[PDB]
Amino acid sequence: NQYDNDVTVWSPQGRIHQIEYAMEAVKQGSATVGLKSKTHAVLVALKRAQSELAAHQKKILHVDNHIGISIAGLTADARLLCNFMRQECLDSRFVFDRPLPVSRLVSLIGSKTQIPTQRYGRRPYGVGLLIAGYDDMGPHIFQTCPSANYFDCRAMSIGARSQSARTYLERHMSEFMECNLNELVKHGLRALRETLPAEQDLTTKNVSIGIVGKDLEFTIYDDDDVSPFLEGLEE
Amino acid sequence: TGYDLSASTFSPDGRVFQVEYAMKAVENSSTAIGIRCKDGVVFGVEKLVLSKLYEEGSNKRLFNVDRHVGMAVAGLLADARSLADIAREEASNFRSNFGYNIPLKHLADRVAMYVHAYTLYSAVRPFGCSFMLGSYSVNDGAQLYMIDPSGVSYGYWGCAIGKARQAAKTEIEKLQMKEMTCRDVVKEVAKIIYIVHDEVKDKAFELELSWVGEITNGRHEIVPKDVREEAEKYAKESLK
Amino acid sequence: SFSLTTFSPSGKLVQIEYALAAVAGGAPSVGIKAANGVVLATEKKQKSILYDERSVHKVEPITKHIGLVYSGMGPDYRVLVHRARKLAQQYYLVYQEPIPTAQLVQRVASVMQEYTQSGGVRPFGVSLLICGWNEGRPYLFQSDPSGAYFAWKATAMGKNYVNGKTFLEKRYNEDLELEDAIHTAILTLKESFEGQMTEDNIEVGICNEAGFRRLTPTEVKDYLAA
Amino acid sequence: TTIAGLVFQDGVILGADTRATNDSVVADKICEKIHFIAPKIYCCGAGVAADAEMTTRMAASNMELHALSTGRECRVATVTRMLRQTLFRYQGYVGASLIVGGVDFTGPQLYSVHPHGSYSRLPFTALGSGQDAAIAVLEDRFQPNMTLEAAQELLVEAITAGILGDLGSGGNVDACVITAAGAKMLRALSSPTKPIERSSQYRFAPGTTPVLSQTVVPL
Amino acid sequence: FDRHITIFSPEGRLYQVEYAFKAINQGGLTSVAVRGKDCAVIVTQKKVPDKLLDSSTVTHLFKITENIGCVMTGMTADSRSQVQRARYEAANWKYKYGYEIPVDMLCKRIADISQVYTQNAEMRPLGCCMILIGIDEEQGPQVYKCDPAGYYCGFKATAAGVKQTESTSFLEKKVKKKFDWTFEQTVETAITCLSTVLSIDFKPSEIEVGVVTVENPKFRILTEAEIDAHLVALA
Amino acid sequence: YDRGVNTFSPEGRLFQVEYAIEAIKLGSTAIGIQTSEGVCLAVEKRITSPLMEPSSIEKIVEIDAHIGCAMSGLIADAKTLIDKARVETQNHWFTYNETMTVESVTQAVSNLALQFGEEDADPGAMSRPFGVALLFGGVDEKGPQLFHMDPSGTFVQCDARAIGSASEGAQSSLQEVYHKSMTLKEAIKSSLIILKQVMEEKLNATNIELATVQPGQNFHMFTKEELEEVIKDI
Amino acid sequence: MSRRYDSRTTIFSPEGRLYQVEYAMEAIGHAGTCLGILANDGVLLAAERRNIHKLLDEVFFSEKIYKLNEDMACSVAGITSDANVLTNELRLIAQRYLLQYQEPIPCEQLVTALCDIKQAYTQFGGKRPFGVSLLYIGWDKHYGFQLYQSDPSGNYGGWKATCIGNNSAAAVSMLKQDYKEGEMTLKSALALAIKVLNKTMDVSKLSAEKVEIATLTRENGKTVIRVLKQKEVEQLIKKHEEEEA
Amino acid sequence: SYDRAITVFSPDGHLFQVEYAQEAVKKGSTAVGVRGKDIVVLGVEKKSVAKLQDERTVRKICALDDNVCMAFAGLTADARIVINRARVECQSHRLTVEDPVTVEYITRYIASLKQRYTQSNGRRPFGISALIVGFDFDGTPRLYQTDPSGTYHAWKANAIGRGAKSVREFLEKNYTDEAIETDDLTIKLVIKALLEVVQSGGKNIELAVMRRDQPLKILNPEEIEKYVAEIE
Repeated sequence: NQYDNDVTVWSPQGRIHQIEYAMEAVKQGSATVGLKSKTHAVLVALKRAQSELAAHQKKILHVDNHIGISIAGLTADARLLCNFMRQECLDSRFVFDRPLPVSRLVSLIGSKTQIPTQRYGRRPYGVGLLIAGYDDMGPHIFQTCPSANYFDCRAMSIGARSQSARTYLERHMSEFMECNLNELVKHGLRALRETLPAEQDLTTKNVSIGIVGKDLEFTIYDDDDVSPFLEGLEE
Repeated sequence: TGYDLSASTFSPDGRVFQVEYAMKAVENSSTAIGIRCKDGVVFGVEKLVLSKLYEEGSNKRLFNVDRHVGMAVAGLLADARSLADIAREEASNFRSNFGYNIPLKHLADRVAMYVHAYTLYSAVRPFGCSFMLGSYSVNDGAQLYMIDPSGVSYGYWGCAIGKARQAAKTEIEKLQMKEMTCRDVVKEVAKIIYIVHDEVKDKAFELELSWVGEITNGRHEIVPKDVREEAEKYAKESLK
Repeated sequence: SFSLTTFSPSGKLVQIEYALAAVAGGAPSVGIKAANGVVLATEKKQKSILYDERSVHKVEPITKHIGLVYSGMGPDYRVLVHRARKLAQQYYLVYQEPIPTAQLVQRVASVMQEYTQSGGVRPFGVSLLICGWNEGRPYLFQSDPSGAYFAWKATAMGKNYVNGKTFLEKRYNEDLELEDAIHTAILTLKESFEGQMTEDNIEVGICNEAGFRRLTPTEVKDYLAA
Repeated sequence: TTIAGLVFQDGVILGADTRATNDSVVADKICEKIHFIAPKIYCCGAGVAADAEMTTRMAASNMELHALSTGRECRVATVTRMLRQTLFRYQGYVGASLIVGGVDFTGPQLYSVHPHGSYSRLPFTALGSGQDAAIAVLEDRFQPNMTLEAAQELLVEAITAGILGDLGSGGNVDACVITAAGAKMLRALSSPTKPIERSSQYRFAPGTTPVLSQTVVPL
Repeated sequence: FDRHITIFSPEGRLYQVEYAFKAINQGGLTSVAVRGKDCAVIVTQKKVPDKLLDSSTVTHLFKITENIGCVMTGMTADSRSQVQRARYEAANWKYKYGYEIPVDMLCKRIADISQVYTQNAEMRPLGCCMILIGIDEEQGPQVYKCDPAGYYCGFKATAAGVKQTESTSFLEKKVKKKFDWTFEQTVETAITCLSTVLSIDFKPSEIEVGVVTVENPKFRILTEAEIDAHLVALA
Repeated sequence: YDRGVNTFSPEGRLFQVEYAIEAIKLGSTAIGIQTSEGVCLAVEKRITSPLMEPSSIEKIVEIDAHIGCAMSGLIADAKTLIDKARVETQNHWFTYNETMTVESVTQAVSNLALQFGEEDADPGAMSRPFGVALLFGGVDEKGPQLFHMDPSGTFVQCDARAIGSASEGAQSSLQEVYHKSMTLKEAIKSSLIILKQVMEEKLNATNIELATVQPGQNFHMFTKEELEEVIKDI
Repeated sequence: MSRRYDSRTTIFSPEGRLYQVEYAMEAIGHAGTCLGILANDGVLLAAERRNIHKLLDEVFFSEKIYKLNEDMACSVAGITSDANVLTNELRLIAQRYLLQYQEPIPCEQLVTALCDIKQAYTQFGGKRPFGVSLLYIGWDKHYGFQLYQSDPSGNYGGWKATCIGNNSAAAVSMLKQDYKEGEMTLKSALALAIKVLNKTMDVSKLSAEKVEIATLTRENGKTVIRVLKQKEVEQLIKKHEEEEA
Repeated sequence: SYDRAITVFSPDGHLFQVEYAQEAVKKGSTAVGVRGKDIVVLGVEKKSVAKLQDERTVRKICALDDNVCMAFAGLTADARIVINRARVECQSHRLTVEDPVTVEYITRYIASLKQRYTQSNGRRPFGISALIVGFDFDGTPRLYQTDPSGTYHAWKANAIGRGAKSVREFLEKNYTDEAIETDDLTIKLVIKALLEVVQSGGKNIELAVMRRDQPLKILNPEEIEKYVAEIE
């Protein structure tokens, strides 16, 4: 009623509806999925076009040589926060001269989203993030929330209809560790299929991926390299 | 009525309901307990498994504010990590000021003062998290303090935060915790964790334990997996 | 930061309207300017014997030759005390002379105006009655929270102030010595005050060629003998 | 500029001269120095004239409300902390040399404030250009808790030595007595210099001035 | 409107200031302090609801400085906040005016702090009232009390908390009959005042009593052994 | 009302951003076309009375020599952008000494779209979202390109795009007339066909403005002479 | 900062008017009667006194009449609170003129300078507008004797004769009848103002204490401003008494 | 300080603030101007009452420069701020450029102030709309009107105030290539445009004209009655 007008005012149950409305803003975006092995990490992003004549939007943003991220949420809220993520990673190589640990970057992402919450007049950032990266300890899959909560993950699927993918991620989780780069793409694209409708399924136009690895830096694939990846995969 | 809208506006009975509602949010958080003895202070936390899709070690509920100072928070995780770094800034600025580790009573005061500062202003919101602060030293000894959402600290021989608290506090009163040693106290901590959790609403969980005292040489340290499993087997003697 | 005082549909200020209604129900206070001195007799009532009369005094001097009494809120008055005294300070800083009563009341009444405009702040709840002595001519001024300051030979303020004004209208006239000014100020004070009258219940002070001074309870008891 | 003070058994007396000079010449022969702070607390300035003037003005103004806000007697040590914090705020930019003495609830007390802000408690001292002449006289003949008349004869001779022993010190001697019973001001208590007369007079007859233009405006 | 922020009511009152009064009784405690000839004694109830609660960390008797004692009746969060600022103001007195602040000038600056909260709608007033004691070298012992409104006055004895009129009513029995006030005989009235109204008969471990005397100007809290010596002898 | 410009919906979308796109339906119709021989832009002057001078109405502005622009929606917010849009384009040549890619032109302008807020801002902060939609055409090292932005700041490469009140039926009509290799002059013909259908008035030589950019010719606005030769090919 | 406590005084009415500005002129409408007359040989400004009590002092000068500078003067109708700041600001503005230009300020410049301040507060700042309307008199080197009128909205205009406060429309109606442009001098305008003051004032028994009259004229190259003494006003009462009956 | 957003969007995207600002423009007095060949003529009705108010302070016809003048209809208080700030910037332009100010260069600055102050934090939209008319290089006249929303446009003939649409109906129909051909036709057309809104008008109508490089000249009321004397 009167308690949804701002973030600061607590509900009689001790909840903030504006944070809830920010967490429901992320679920209105595109559905992306990602996973990691004991060696590599693959981020499968679903691209959607505004119209039939319009080209597909870019859901993948390059951050660091070993780091990549997929955005789901308000587009511009991701952009301003992407300028914050890239600045902190550039500051890491500007100061420490090393790739910023992916766990340290996400902790800075939450601190940026904790600032608007406790203050009146500030809106929280309504974009969610699925970020991946490789370091001395191996690849890592991290997820963030507009509530500022962030978790460490083996594999996750965000967006609409993500449970059909997450259920797939639960059954094959045993295989995700020992598969190699070519199989991670096969499991990643087949995991994307469950978030997709029953009509439009898989085309190299609206489907793009990215891969980071042991000695392999993060690389974005679009069409030419994705076409043989889709070949040889049943649905 | 409009009286509970802002924390700066008092109720007709002379109370602030905004601070009260922040306390009700703490009651939904998972249960965390701690006990101090002559040997040190023992920590424990119930970490609920939300899904099997989460990596081991995720959502760590054992917070380390300072080398000799451990912390366990039950409440909003967003305000938890906020105050976590802020409490570390106060301990770091203390060392940058007085050149040693801040005592637990002095640290609990400065942190609680900054919690109460947001209850006065209507342009901000009070913290929705409550936490306990343990410490150990050779001059002071084992000490345990808990800070509520209203920013008031109380000394405790033991405390419980989260959903189930009064039930766990009475179980601690039934036996003397002072003469015990942290090896025997963690046996009771794991025993209480199994009593608090049953299968009704929640599904699965994991035991997160921490020690400070003579065993850890006065430094905040997590319990290893080897001792944790052995400490569970001592509780499995009776629960099972 | 938005102004809490706005114009009513009738043009009056709503906030200052309750400020004047607040000082109308304060502690009864009267004053008289007669001959070479001005008499200030106020009401300090204590609810119990435990109260120490020497700790808190309602009649306070602004400076040697100037003094002030009040009817209204306690807290808002002490804020007026500090700022008016600091204004007399900053006066003596620049001009290095005792401050005239006309200039003292003018710039202090301007402070009352500032909170009828600046936002997030309420107007003062105190109506000040100023006494001063300059160049051999006594001064009796009256200021209210509205910021408009007037001048009076004799007046009344506080609970039942209309009666005190009408009583001095009938009884008081010119050619009254300072001794008669005290005894007239007591008679008009007997009307507004109810109950037994002692030296602790009333706080009296005067201002003359020797400056503003507060009366001790010993000499007040001498005037309680009629 | 010779200013000095002495604490005796029953009180304290602050001496000063009447003469002020600007760098080539005497500005005023009768110019007063000792200022007013509290009825029982008095001070006197030195060094820069306007800086010592304005500083005592802010001191007397701050101490005035402290007497009005407390309603009690003023502490002499309170005056000194006000003076040096102003000197500290400007980092010694103010060249005011101030001596503060008086009688409080504790008793007669004399302090000293250097333009750099350093404060020292002491029974007797002197400040200004002629300070070394008065300090030497007060150092030799001082005795603990002297009689009021004995302290009056000594300090007047101390200022007299500070005058005769300084080029910037002259005129009459203004001594101010402060006792537990009350304070009393003595203006031009000592006048060591008799020759106040002159050997001739100058008068002009009307019409000896070459006036060119003349006009009258009535009022 | 007048009941949300602090502004003049239709009768010229302030309801936010009145609710600050009603916030005092919400503490659930009662304190009393009596001004004696050579002494000043504060008696308050020490509440330890939990067995695990450390008694040494729960104290209602506060020390502003050596010769000044303190006790707080009201919201605990506001109480400890004002005392910290009271120690900031008390030290500012000595750093400025040079000597230990008197109890009258200390209650004045603390009252001026509550005046700023009242006139300004930005900051809310504190729901705690402070009772200060001490001994001035001129007028002797000084016992004062400051409400959240900013009003303070010299009290021969003070009363606060749940019991107010009934606590004062017993204090009227002693002052009207003009009883001799000494160290023990003020402790005789203080314990009897709180015991008869609450129908308890406090034990030495249930209360804490601060004392200051002419011979001992340093404020000190009585030990349970001494309180027991002042209990049985007073029984 | 009872909310800030930063207040989220129960669905999680800003009200101020939603109403910004809804305000473009009140603007002027402009249809851009991307072809292999260049980028074509066309817009109607929308003259409601003979007393007005058509020279004062410029709905097609030139960002750079090879880079054009189109205009719709709110007029007040667009003029503000243009000075910045021109300035950042020259700041590019002032820094890197090269022509800014039209994708970077859309990138620098899209940054200032979202920046709007209330607290924790400067005096140069803007209160309300942009009510303007823009079309950036041009030719660069990659050839002719035509881009579009909305109040939310999203820029997307488009083969053909229409803006304004008639963009609902014009965008659907662009898919019909655009096939494979269709040239600039053929796109100009199809541009006047769709534009004449969507306007309520009659198509005239001085009623609409037509400007095209080519790989071998700088962005050029067709004068009244050439406009009469273009309309007579219908 | 709570947006419920903001009335947003910058809101336009559906007719395009400002509420706080219209409520300001209504408060001025209750102020006492104040008028002025521009005449050939001088300017005349007279006003009544609404506060009447036997214990009043009034040891000062006039009530609603102030002196802006050597060559100018003003009257006051409105809230006496906002009048004190405006009187201070007008004097500050007229003096800041003396800084740069070092000449007596033209009567047109001082008016538009304060009005720019009045409209700035109604434009932004959130502070309430001013509730005082002011009349201005004086002499300048260019236009000579001048009489102006100001409104709290910041609007102003030149006037040969006008009236503000109570009974304003009644005095204006009489100015449209008796006042002779370019004919009646300062002497004839003095008898005319007293006639208008007595007829428009329903309160009987007009006394030298109940009314106030001030004159400003230039004589021998010097601006002469003065306020008629109560005996001098009583002499004018004896003159008008015979005229009246 | 006072910082908040004043002008905010509605469900339809329209701005209630700006719309109410334009309503105050409609209630202003009627002012008109017309571009001639080498000349431009501005005029406004005046509502003076009983020979009381002075005619020196009423003038709504203001000059931004020797070659640029203007007239306004709206709140007379907001116009004095815009006219002053426009003249400060117009001459600051002549500081930056030795050449004079083109009418289009001052119009873009003026309307820009109505853009900023409308959307600025805590500020207020202007309730005025003015005709900025002047002569560009070579002597080509230009006529521009601003908008409280901040938009501006070019006009051969334009009018503002009450009945502004009615005056444009006269202008729209009677303005042809025959119109404003010579000086006698330009003067009559501007007067005949005001003859419809005449209500107890007489001398009260005020007119001004500027010719090539000559400064703005005000046509005295006696010649007004002589030009109104010929209606046939």
